[PDB]
Amino acid sequence: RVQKHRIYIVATNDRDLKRRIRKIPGVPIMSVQKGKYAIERLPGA
Amino acid sequence: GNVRLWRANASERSGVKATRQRQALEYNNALLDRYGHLPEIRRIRRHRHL
Amino acid sequence: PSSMFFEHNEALVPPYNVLVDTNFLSRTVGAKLPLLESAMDCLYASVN
Amino acid sequence: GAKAGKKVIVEPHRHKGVFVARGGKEDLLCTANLVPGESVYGEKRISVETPTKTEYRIWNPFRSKLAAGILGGLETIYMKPGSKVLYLGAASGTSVSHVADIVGPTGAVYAVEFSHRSGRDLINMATRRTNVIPIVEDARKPMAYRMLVPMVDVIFADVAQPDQARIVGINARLFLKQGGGLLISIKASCIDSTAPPEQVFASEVQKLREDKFFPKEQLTLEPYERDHAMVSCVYLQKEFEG
Amino acid sequence: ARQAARSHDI
Amino acid sequence: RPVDLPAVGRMRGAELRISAKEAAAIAREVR
Amino acid sequence: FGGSSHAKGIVLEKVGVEAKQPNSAIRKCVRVQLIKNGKKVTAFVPNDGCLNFVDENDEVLLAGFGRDIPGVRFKVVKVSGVGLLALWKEKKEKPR
Amino acid sequence: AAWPKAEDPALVQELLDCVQQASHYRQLKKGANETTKSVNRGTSELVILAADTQPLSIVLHIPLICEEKNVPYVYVPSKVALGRACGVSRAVIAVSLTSNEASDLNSKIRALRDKVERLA
Amino acid sequence: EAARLDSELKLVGEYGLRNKREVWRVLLTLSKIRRAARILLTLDEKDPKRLFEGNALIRRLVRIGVLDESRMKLDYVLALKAEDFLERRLQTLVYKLGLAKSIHHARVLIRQRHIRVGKQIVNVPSFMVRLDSQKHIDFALTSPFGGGRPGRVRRKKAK
RNA sequence: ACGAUAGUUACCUGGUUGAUUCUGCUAGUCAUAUGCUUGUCUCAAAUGACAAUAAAUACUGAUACAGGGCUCUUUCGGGUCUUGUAAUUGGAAUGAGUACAAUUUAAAUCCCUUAACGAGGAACAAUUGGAGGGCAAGUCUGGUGCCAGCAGCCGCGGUAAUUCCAGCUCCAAUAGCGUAUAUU
Repeated sequence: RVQKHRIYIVATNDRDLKRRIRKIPGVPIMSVQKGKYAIERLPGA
Repeated sequence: GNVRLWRANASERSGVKATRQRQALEYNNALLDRYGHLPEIRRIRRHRHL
Repeated sequence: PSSMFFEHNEALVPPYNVLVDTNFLSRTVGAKLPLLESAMDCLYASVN
Repeated sequence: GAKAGKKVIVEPHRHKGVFVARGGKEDLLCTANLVPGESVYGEKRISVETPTKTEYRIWNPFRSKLAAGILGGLETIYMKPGSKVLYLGAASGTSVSHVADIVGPTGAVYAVEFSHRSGRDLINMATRRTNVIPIVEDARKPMAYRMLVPMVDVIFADVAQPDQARIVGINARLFLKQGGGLLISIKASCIDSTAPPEQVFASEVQKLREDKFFPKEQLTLEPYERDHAMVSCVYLQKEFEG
Repeated sequence: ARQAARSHDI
Repeated sequence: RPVDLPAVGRMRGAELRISAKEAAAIAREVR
Repeated sequence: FGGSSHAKGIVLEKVGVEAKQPNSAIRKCVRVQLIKNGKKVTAFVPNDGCLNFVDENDEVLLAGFGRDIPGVRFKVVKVSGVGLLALWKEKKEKPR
Repeated sequence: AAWPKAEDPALVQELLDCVQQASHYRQLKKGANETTKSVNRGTSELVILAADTQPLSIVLHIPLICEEKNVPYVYVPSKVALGRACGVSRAVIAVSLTSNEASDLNSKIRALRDKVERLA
Repeated sequence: EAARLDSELKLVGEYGLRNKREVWRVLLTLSKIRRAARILLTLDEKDPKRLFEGNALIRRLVRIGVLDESRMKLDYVLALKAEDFLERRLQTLVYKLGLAKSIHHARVLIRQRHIRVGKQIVNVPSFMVRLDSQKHIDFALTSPFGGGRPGRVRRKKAK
């Protein structure tokens, strides 16, 4: 779904999923970091 | 929190049927109602995974 | 894909559409975090 | 430019009906003209004397989004010669003329114009080309020509209306064979001016799947128009025809 | 600690 | 890890132990 | 070493003064004696040209060296209080 | 015949306001022929046509190509007011304001075209 | 990260700023204002603190003019963007108005003192121009394109 | 009423293994030292790169000529169309600086007014890191001949001689940045 549209921000916590989505460009990655949330690849923040 | 929709007649799909199709299925039904008690066919009609 | 400028997405604007993963959801409600409040927190942006 | 009278050749294109005229410095898109030797809108046309009667017509992609999508290279537009083709948005019938030339003297086009004067142009082109029948009424109310449109196979749609998804939903529900093929044109500025157009596209797609389609191809017809997306889908099934 | 490291630098 | 356990302390069966420091840590967060 | 980030030391002997390959690290190595602990160690200079400037019994500042001879942990940074890299770019002269 | 007529309540004034904005931002073509050529080239963001014009067939033939291109066209009841709102010293019956990729006038066009889209 | 770098590079290209230092300045200010917007959403409706702070802030933001006057909602104040902020930047208004042929052209004009806002000359091209002040952007009377003396090179070839 | 008069109306199938396919392969410290670089304006911890504020090192054409220019999943393969040049010319704008004066002030300086000068690169002289490519009548080392490796200001001559990749390429930051250690 992310490949088809390329409009979302994915929130996961598996590093293998993270590798998978990091393979494709232009998608931001959300993961909680046990204190709060943590965004990876969005530039506007 | 689901309302699941199940069929009765565990295999007998809905749809209008062509003549031989329903003759076949009624044929198999009454065929069971004769031979349901043989051990072989009985076990593979009572075998259901739980 | 359209609006894709060299590994940068120019179309991602608030209201941000985010996707929820299972393990994400699990560990977040383990961490007792209000999902939408914490999302609007980290983003500072309106989310669906 | 591609000035008149140049010698070019024509070869088949991979969709049936459409041909490609290539020559010199110019390659361009064309279709067999049914009514030979008579322009539609001052379009350019190509003669050929075969060992007389046969003449083709070029399309402008800048004029018709159908053309632009084909140049972008959609997979398949479902409208083979012989296929009954519903149109939506008979904007004076230019692209409708082109699609009529595709579906040929054995096919059929049923067209919808809502404005009257555009309809005058439309029925004029219908009076010329016999395989297109016009329908001038409101496309939002397919009850208005449910007596007039039989079961068609491909719905083209290019209206600029904000309720576009529910429009095509009802017209599809009344006029499409199981295994329906449709193309639809998306002007993101018309649907939702504020939003990023790719997400606009996505929302359109999800409304269509909500109205029981299955999308199978989608592209921005970019170098011919800004912020429009051609979407190709199927009604009610997965593979195309049946 | 920073004072200790600074002093070692001195 | 089980998701149902609250994080203020540890749980043995239906019993939740909360040390005096954690309730005083809540006494810090309220102020 | 110690707790400091740098160390001052004394050039014993540019061991590897009989070298065949120019940019080999046993060319670029030099034994120094860090002063405060009086200890002999060896360090690398980043470049053979700078090795030409460095001579014996000059006070040497050196630090950590982190990224054919892995294990030398230090790298010389300043000699006689002057920046080796500035000598190497020919910015300053070396006080003797 | 001019059934997409604009109404009184400040709608018309918003039109003239954005018209003057476009005349300043130089994103405006003016007069029937230039409006025609802009919509022929499809560049027009929106098109506004007078209604008090001596016989109206000009601003009736323009909505033909507006219905072809499917561009929002709208009827305004004072061509002299169009001339004043453009800053002409001459009364204009046909105006066409085009779109650019970078402006907030563009957002004004989006709002105005949504309003006329609800209108017609 | 390539998204960060491509993003900032795209921004300086479409608005020829000087550096990522200027970019991150605009970004840190966006972060403050969207953070205040978020805490105002953390308050609830008909809370008078939220009402007063919200109307005051949206008034500030449409008064500088970066918000469109059509929408007045804190959701859109939170949906604001740096493209609008650098559109608000002075030099970009000059290039949009057309006093210069390019964005770098306009920045050079603001450096060597040809354009004025209303009364006064401004040397800095990153001046916050308000909606009320966007009109009175014109050449200096001392500028040769405004009048006065013909200019240095004009003088030297006229000599 | 037709319906199991002893529910045995039970149980009679709990599920190895293997193959294939699709994924997977560090950054902050008001933290100390130190290095490198510093044209303008305000500002100031102890004059000032300790910070902080704003931003120069240039803008726009024309003409000529060349045909490649880029990209990338899948690479002796694909995908996309105007791009360049140490090319030839034309235009303008000038702020640092130079500075008559006037003014400020206990006297000065600074600020604000101010006549006049003040761009063609070989200059009015941007920096700091990182990665890479090209090389000899040169050197060094290894060996079942020409290969390979590291390397290379050193070459036959020649210092008023040379005019060389003629200023090689690319990434980052940019008037600030690097490195060490502690780290977090």
